[PDB]
Amino acid sequence: DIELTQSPLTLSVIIGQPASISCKSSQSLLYSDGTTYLNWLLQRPGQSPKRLIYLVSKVDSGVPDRFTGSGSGTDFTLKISRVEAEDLGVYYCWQGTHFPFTFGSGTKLELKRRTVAAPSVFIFPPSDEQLKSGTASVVCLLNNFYPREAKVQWKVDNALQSGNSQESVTEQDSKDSTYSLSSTLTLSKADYEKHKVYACEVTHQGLSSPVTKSFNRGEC
Amino acid sequence: QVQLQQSGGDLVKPGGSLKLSCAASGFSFSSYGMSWVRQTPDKRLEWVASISSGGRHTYYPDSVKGRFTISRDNAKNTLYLQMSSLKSEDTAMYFCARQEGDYDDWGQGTTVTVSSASTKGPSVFPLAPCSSESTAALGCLVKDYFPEPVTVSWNSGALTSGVHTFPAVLQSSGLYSLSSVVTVPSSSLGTKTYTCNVDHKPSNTKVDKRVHHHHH
Repeated sequence: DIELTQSPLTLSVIIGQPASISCKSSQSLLYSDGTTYLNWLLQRPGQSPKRLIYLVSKVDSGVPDRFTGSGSGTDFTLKISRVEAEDLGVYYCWQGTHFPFTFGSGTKLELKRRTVAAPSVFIFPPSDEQLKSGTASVVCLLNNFYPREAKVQWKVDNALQSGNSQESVTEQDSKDSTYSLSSTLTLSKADYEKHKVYACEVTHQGLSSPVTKSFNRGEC
Repeated sequence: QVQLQQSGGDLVKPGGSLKLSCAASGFSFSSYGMSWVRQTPDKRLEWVASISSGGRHTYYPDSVKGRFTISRDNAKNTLYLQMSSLKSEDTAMYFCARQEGDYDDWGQGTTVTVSSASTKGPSVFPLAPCSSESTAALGCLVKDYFPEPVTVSWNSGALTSGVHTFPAVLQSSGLYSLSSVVTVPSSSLGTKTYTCNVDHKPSNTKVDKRVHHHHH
């Protein structure tokens, strides 16, 4: 089977700078018909793949001239002259000539910002509807921040929490290259009613000092 | 407008069988080869099957040969994938695609989860703060469902700016949970309403939840 290897696996580019993605095939991919059949896909987060370039150098209609495909033989390259907002996502190369059809492992392109963006921090108490079911989830939201590195610490009555929360991070936002993050602290209703102060403490380069958002279970 | 509308996601036991469908419109279906491509949980893409325009030639990689069957109904403009003797390695998002190998168009995808566990529908809970005053946040917590996925929209798709829907996390219980939030200027809270639309096709659960600006 023709193996396709992409490099780099993660691509971080400052907006406006060029980027290059390499796709290397274990065997050459020039068939007969004297035709290419090495293609490039982009998969934007939560979307279906969309073909950008289907041969080596043939750009699909509606794709800006910033995208160009090149190469022949074993090594292939996708180039973006200027990386814009819409170019973020995972890029895949694949060959559709010979069975079995094979894909590269994928290259994730992320945007690099020159300045940091601080998170807006929100805390959400458990709903009355959830408390009736015997569980309490407390949610801490960090909105529109950069860089991705952020530290979220849950505190319940000044006790540092460990092992009872989970984080999820959205993919990079097209508009401003920021991330958002959700952390959920899950407790039983019995445990939740035994404590008063629930706090989420966030450390991030965009914050001058750590910011704590909190509520009191009774005083809400 | 080329359109490939696929069947909903579904849970199948190991060794079980399942038939996926993809309804095409907006192009001459009978003139095109068609394909199935899957995306595994590690996000790798794997070609599954291809079929010629008239259905005479079907193509499979060795990993699925004898287990999967690709077929097509050119009167109904529908493509099928019959799956059998399913393995855990078959868990993936299955895409219907136009062309046998040079995939010019892709469907939205159907998640197939091969496991012994049972289906569970989600509970949908509002997220609202107890209270800077510039931006305000509202949300929906979609808790304890299996298998993936759930889809979330806001105001039936009218609201896209300021929406953050997070990737699902796997809880220790073996159930998934996800949250979706909207961040809006505080002045918007006065006159606008915010409703999250949650869909979990594997359990036929559809919920619309209007989230109130204050906690009760």
